[PDB]
Order: sequence, then C-alpha cells, then structure tokens
Amino acid sequence: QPIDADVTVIGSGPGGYVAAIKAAQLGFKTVCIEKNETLGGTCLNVGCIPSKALLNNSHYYHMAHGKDFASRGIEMSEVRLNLDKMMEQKSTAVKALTGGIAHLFKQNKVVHVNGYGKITGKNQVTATKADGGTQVIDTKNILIATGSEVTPFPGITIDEDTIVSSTGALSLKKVPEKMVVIGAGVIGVELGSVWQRLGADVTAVEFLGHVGGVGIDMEISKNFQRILQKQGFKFKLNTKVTGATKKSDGKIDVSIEAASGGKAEVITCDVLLVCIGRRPFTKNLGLEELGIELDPRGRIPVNTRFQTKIPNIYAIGDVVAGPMLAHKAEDEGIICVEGMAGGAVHIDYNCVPSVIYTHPEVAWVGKSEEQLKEEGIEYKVGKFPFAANSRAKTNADTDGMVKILGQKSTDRVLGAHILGPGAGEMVNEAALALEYGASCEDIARVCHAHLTLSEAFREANLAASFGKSINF
Amino acid sequence: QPIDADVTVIGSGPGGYVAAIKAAQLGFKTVCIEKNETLGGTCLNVGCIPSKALLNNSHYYHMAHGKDFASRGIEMSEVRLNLDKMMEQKSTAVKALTGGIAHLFKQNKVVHVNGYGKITGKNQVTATKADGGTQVIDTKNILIATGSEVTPFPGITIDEDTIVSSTGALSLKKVPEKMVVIGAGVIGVELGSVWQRLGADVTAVEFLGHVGGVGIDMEISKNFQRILQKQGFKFKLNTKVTGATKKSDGKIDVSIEAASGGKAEVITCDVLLVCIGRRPFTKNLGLEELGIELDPRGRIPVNTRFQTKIPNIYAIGDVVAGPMLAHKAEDEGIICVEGMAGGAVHIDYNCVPSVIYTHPEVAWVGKSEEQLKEEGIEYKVGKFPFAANSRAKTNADTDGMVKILGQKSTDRVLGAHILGPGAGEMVNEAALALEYGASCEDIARVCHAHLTLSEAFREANLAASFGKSINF
Ligand SMILES: Cc1cc2nc3c(=O)[nH]c(=O)nc-3n(C[C@H](O)[C@H](O)[C@H](O)COP(=O)(O)OP(=O)(O)OC[C@H]3O[C@@H](n4cnc5c(N)ncnc54)[C@H](O)[C@@H]3O)c2cc1C
Ligand SMILES: Cc1cc2nc3c(=O)[nH]c(=O)nc-3n(C[C@H](O)[C@H](O)[C@H](O)COP(=O)(O)OP(=O)(O)OC[C@H]3O[C@@H](n4cnc5c(N)ncnc54)[C@H](O)[C@@H]3O)c2cc1C
Repeated sequence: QPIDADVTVIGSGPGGYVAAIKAAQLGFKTVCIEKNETLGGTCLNVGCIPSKALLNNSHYYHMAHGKDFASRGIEMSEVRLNLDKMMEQKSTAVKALTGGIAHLFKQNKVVHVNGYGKITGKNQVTATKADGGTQVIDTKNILIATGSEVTPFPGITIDEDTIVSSTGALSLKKVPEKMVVIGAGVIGVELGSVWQRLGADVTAVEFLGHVGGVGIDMEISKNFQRILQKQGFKFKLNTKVTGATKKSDGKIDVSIEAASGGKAEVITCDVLLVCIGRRPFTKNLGLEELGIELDPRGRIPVNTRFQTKIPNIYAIGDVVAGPMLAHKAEDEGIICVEGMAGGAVHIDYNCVPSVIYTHPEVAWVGKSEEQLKEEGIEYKVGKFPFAANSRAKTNADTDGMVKILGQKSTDRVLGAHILGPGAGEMVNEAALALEYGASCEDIARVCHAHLTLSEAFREANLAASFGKSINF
Repeated sequence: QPIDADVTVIGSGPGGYVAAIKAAQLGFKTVCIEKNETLGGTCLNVGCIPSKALLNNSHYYHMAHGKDFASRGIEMSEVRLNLDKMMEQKSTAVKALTGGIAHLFKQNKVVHVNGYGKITGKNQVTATKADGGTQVIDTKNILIATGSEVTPFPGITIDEDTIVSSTGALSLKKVPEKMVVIGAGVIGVELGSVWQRLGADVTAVEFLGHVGGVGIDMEISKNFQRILQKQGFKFKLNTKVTGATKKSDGKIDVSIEAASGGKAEVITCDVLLVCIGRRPFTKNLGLEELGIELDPRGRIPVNTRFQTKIPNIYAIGDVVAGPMLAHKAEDEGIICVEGMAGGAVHIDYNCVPSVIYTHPEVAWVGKSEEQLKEEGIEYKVGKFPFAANSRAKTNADTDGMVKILGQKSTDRVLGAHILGPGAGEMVNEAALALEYGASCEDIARVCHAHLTLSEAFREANLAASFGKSINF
C-alpha cells in the first residue's frame, strides 16, 4: 500500500482542494487527504453553500408572500412555505458541489485518500481509515489545510437539536416560534435573517457595540442594523450571556446581562443558535512531535511563503492567521503551491473583500474610516445613495448607499463600503481597483453600463473626487 | 425676457440633462431646452427605464408562474397576470426618474426652458412653445443633444395600435396571442422576450444572420439564440419584410422573403412590432442655415472636443457617431462640457460596454473574435461555464459562460464577453480592466469574493492566462 507523492495536502476544503488541483496542474504528483464523508470542507458542506441557498430561497419566499409581487402585477391566492422542499433544494446544491470536487480531482489525476491524516515524519503522512485500516504516503512536501471548527461557548453544550450551532441551524426541520442568536457576526446575521423571513421571531445578543463583525465600517454597521430592525430582526447589543439551560418543558432560558455590568435578564426561546466565532482546527495533527508550536489562538505560525518552521511543511487557509473566508483560503492555496514550484509569493489582505449576503447585502474591501483614523491617514469621503441609482429605482429596491474613502492628496482609493442591492458583485470591481492602486477619478471616468447597480459605485467615486455626483 | 447663458443645451435626454448639470456644477450659466412634457428624453420616457422595468417584472412572473419557485419550497395554488398593475409599476418608475431630473435641474440651478429649440444664430437659440410664444437665449456655447427617433419601415405605417414601434410595445393593453417583431437587435430581443414570458407567441424576423445587433461576438450570438429558442422565442434570420396588410379579420399578414431576395411567404400576427433601428434627430434645428452638413446617415460630424464645423457649437449623444447607448451619451456630455472649461476630453468606444437585460443576460466590452481576426491580431481564448460557478449552481441558474480574449504574446485582455446571470454588473469590472490595460494574469490574481458570479470572470481570465482553470 505505499504511495509516493511530491505534495500531500491534508484537508479538502477551499484552501485544500484548490491547492491540490493547482499543484497537479504545476506538474507535481499530488495526494489529498480528507477525513469526512465528502470533499469540500466547511464551505461546501456546512458553510457558504447551504447558507447562501437558504438566504436566496427565503428571500424569494418573502417576495411572493409579501407585498412586492402584488405591486408588479403577479397575483397569487396564497403562498405557503414547504420547508422540506426548500431544504432539499439546499441539499441538491450541496450535493452537486461536493460531488464536483471528486470529479475535478479525477480530471486532474489527483489522488484522493480517505482517512484521518497524521504526519509521522518529515517526508511521511499516514492516513488511518474508519475500520482501523492504514495508508502511508512518502512525500517531499506537506501542505496543512485542516481548516477550522465551531467555537464552543464555555458552559453551554450544543446538542444540535434545540441549542444549535451553524451546522444544525442550517437543517432545522421546522420553523421556530422564537429564536436567539449568540453573536451578531456575519454568520449569525445571515442565519437569523433566513429564519426571520420564514416566520420566526429572532433576537440577536452581541457583546460588542455593532453588528457585522470586525472590519466593518461603523456607519455602514449602524445603517445595516437600522434596516434589519425595520425587517423585524431584534438586537440586544452591549449585553453578555452568562448561561443557558434547557428547561423540562422544552424551552431554553438564556441569561443575559449588560456587558459593562447590570441589567440582568433572562430570555426564553425555542431554538438557540450559538455562533460567536470559529477557531483553527489542529486536533490530532501531532504538531508537538514535529516541533511546530501553535500561537495563543491555535493558529500555525507561518512565513510569507506559507512555510512552517520545517521548510517542507506548509499551512494555509483557516488554520493559519488572517480573515477566515473561503476566497482567502483559496488564494493562499494557489500561491503557496506556486511558491513551492519556485514562483513568487505575495498577498495583500487589505485587498480581501468581505460580503454579507442578507437583503440588503453588505460588502467592503480595504480600510474603514475607523482604521484610517487610527493610522492617522488624511482622507475624503464620497457617498451615493441607491435611491438615486436608476436600476434600484426601476426595481423599487433602494435601501442603502455606496461609501468611498479616498486619499486626501493623491485621490487614491483606500476603501469601498457598499450597503444595498448587488454589494457582493460590486465589491469585486473595488478589489480590482485597489490591486492597481487606482484613484477615485479613475473609476469615475470609466464608462459604466447604464442601468447597472455599479453606477452607484461610479458616482460615489465621482463625489469623492470632484466633490459632487451627477444624479444626487 | 431674453436670457444670457454660457452654455445652452438642446435636449434633456441622458446626454443633454447630464451635460447640463455638469456644466452648471463647473460654473457655467446653463440653459436646457426640452420640447416634450417631461425631462429625460428617450431613455427615461420610452426607452431604457420602462423596458427594463417590464423585463424584471415579467421575469419574476415567469419564476412564480413557472417551475422555479415551486422547486424552492414556495408553493402557490394559482398565479395570474394583472397586466394593468404591471404597467402601473412601469409607469411609477418612469414618473420617479423623470421627476428626479427636474429636481436635479432645480438643485444645480439649471435654467429649464420648455419649447422647441432652434439655432437662430451663432450665439442665439430660440425656443418656440406650444402656444406660439418665443424665448430667445443669447449664449456663448451651444450643445446639440437632440437625440434619436424610431426608423420608419418603408411601406409599413405605424399607428401605435396594432402596428407599433417600441413605444407602443411598451404600453400594450393586452397580451397579444401572436406577435411578430421586425428586427432581432437589442431592443427587439428584449421586448419580444417580455411579451413571450407574458403569454405571447413571438417570432422575430431579422435581416442579418445573427441576433443581438452589430459588434456582438458570433459565438455568443449563436449560443444566446439557442437559449432564447428553447424559451419559446422563434427566429427567422437572413429574412426581410416586404409588406404588411391589416386583414378584414383583424390580424396582420406579414410578407417576408430572404433578405437577399427569394420566394415570398406570409406569416400572420395580432400585433406587429417594428424596431429595425433608430436614427439621429435634427429636424428644424437650423443646421442648414448655419452650414452644418449632415453625414450620409443623418449624424452631425464633430471633432475630438465634439465641436461641429462651427467651433462654439457642439454635438453629443445619439445625434453623433458611436454606439447609440445612454451611458455613451452621458459620458460624451460630461467630457464635452469639461472640454469647454479647458479640460481634457477622452472617450474610448472600445471600452464602452453593451448589455442586453434578457434572462440570461448578455454583456460584452472590447473586441470580438471577428474583430480580432479582421484586424489580424493573434489572440488566445479563455472560457469558463457558469455551470462550474459556485453561485450559479447554488441558485440553480447555470446557462452560459464567460469568454476572455487575450493577446497571444502579451497576455493583455482584448475583450470580455459574458452570457449568463449577472452579466450586466460583471461587464463593468471588465471595463475597468480594459481601462488599465490589465493582463489576464492580473485579473486572475485579484482576490474575488467567494460566492459571487464574478468568480467566473476571474477563472475565465485564469483559463486564458495559465491555460486551465481550477473548477473546470
Ligand atoms: C455557516 C458558514 C458560512 C460561511 N459563509 C462564508 C461565505 O459566505 N464566504 C466566505 O468567504 N466564507 C464563509 N465561511 C467561511 C469558510 O467556510 C471558511 O473560511 C473556509 O471553509 C476555510 O477553508 P479551509 O480549507 O481553510 O478549512 P475547511 O473549509 O474547514 O476545510 C478543512 C477540511 O480538512 C479536513 N480535515 C481537518 N482535519 C483533518 C485531518 N486531521 N486529517 C484529514 N482531514 C482533515 C476537514 O474534514 C475538512 O474537509 C462560512 C463558514 C460557515 C461555518
Ligand atoms: C426601447 C428602448 C430601449 C433602450 N434601452 C437602452 C438600454 O437599456 N441601455 C442603453 O444604454 N440605451 C438604451 N436605449 C437607447 C437610449 O435610449 C439612447 O441611447 C439615449 O436615450 C440617447 O440619449 P440622447 O440624450 O443622446 O438622446 P435622447 O434620449 O433621444 O434625448 C433627446 C431629447 O432631445 C429632445 N429634442 C430633440 N430635438 C429638440 C429640439 N429641437 N428642441 C427641444 N428638444 C429637442 C427630444 O425630445 C428628447 O427629449 C434604448 C432605446 C429604446 C428606444
């Protein structure tokens, strides 16, 4: 059973499976190790894919069940939710995407190994199967892509039945009457918005003073919060959770308090969602025997070439430092594999966008106003509301705005922050501009197609550069 | 009552009203003259705005009335069309956009003169009102933005009742049982697609050998045609219309033959849509008395500052050469007015995008394969199908692809052509790339937000640059 490889990838997540494919394309004999039943890691199985599927489906449910479709001349007697059918469509997307990775591995002649991976030597990886079966691989370089896992709340045991994490919250069998989310981060706000649309009464409790996680612009966060409240999403900010106990009748009691201290309360809910964070996963990887020490938060220290302390062992994705996003792990996998083949390795995390797929969407890349103030950077602001964008008005969906942050002297774009329709696609134009160091005037002078949401992005850059836009 | 002005703009369409606002913001005393009851010209009143409104409205009708919403767990007993309510939604959007132009003229202190403008001298414009009153404007500069009108078909009379132009097709009071469209250009394909979704039996008769107009890539046109045909849109290509007769029964008989000439045939329809094109509009503007001769197609010849043969008289928009598009006219108005203030004037018609708002959408910018072969340019092709895009599969909407055309030696992007979901927004990123002269590798190396349709644009550039993509 011995196999020999040039590169051995542990984990089949976005970082792991993309890194594996690129290595084969570079000419390396490549092996990939996955312990779970399917390829694709967190994002495809319990992450991006199922959550975005329910966000899109719940959004169309809201459009038909509400007043939107009636205003367009689409008349329906009565709209019913079929949660089982909605969940199967989610499952059909997960199944096609997880299955696609195996087909991509086969097309590129990438060897798939089923089992739990352990690095037993400098040039050796051993995969153990479920039955006790064993697989040893002799390889020159190792790439660690073991990813992340849920962060447990100390003193709450998640049973994935009525006190749930992101995984269980994605597969609820019926709509809860009242739901509590622990943490108003990107994950909590998306999942809470799904169940809010489907009929649940959702309240979010957050220790910090804002929604959307770290890196989000504060003005964007407050406006995003006001819009969600108008939808029915409730928030208890600057409040801490002390404990949660499931009562005998079936209702969970969550004890909350003001984060600073005081204002004690207990809230009861049918379903409790705990998503306060994620953390790198290195359990049973045996780093100690290799001498690879973890940082205080559990990450593998790595250098700019994504080498660990041992030159032939690398680490990428959520298991190393940086923002825990799928496209971030996908890029580290590509360049790390390119670096192994002698190529250059460079990545700018300031050019990494973040997207929240609620409705309205939120997206941003680069620096926020708070970051610029802390660094002492002199900047100017350009804003353009979606109420003045022709596509948004024609659609009758005009929440939010585009905010551009530009250098005061050079007019260079330092940050783009979008709240409203089409934020996700729009931030990609912003990332391309930041990669090139483009100015606000540059974007203002590029001819944007009439009746696109991206015209708001152009006009906001015009307001930051010229001082005024045309349509507002 | 004579008025003194620095700039006098004739026409309040996208070129005219944008040029008027920018000139006022630049410090000029500005006057804008409009003969029609509302501001906004063709695009806002009978053009982009009402057609795109009906396109998205009929699209939502097709998903609710069709198989899409039922597969997402959204269950409805009976879906019925209320055409008057749908036309009401269209009219409400037209009224909000035209009214917004009046407010922007008020905010920027644009003098709005209602009436028919005529150039009565080199530095004089005379507006004649409906009641015969006259308003004389003594002005330093004149800007002609008199726009376009529908091209009449020789031997066919349009009454806007059962033989209609685009204007009449936008306000039909009943879904025709059968409709024939003369012209399979961008306008014809959109309007035909709207009425096809609402129940019409639609056939388009096109003189050329492809659908989508001039400049569209042939491979994209053939694939776009195949998808529309499977939706039920029928096409008779390389076919011209020789005549149309209103029969006694109330149905129109359309006589057709091969565009080059051949055996005649008859097809019958309830409503005939004539959109074979549009032509520049300069009627009774006083060009003959000034010495401004028109070109063979009716356009005003202008130099790089958009000046006519008379240096202080300018022309922009649909009345001059170049793509007859709203964002093309808006940009010409901006730079022309900036040139009047001494600034540089630059527009690259190769970087001006084109969008068709069907479902699937079509969008492109730069050069097609035919143009590159015609120019003798050695290029390489990168393609990525939307079937391999994670966002498309999660949505279950995977028609089409992204095709990138790159220079064979320098890897520089020469053209981007998108057929599928979100092409309209995606093309604006492509326009910025062309503006900077980006390479395929540059775009592939920019970090695109995961779960966006724009990832297909990135991977198509990776396929063109490296030779292979990751997920296909
Ligand atoms: C609900 C949810 C929604 C999300 N939505 C988004 C979103 O919209 N956009 C975004 O950018 N990010 C999103 N994320 C984050 C995203 O999923 C992660 O950033 C990404 O999956 C990290 O990829 P990775 O390869 O580094 O780790 P993972 O995706 O976790 O992959 C790790 C893989 O390695 C395997 N593995 C682990 N240890 C071993 C071992 N010892 N031996 C063998 N195999 C092993 C695991 O089984 C797994 O298959 C979301 C996350 C969640 C939970
Ligand atoms: C059905 C349809 C759909 C379209 N969809 C799109 C689309 O999605 N995207 C796109 O980019 N383009 C689209 N177009 C094209 C777009 O409408 C035009 O390119 C654009 O309107 C041109 O702007 P303009 O200012 O040059 O001219 P116009 O819009 O024609 O405006 C000219 C104005 O000047 C006025 N005028 C003329 N002569 C005089 C005079 N002597 N005195 C006073 N007033 C005068 C006219 O009444 C008119 O209001 C569409 C066109 C149609 C017909």
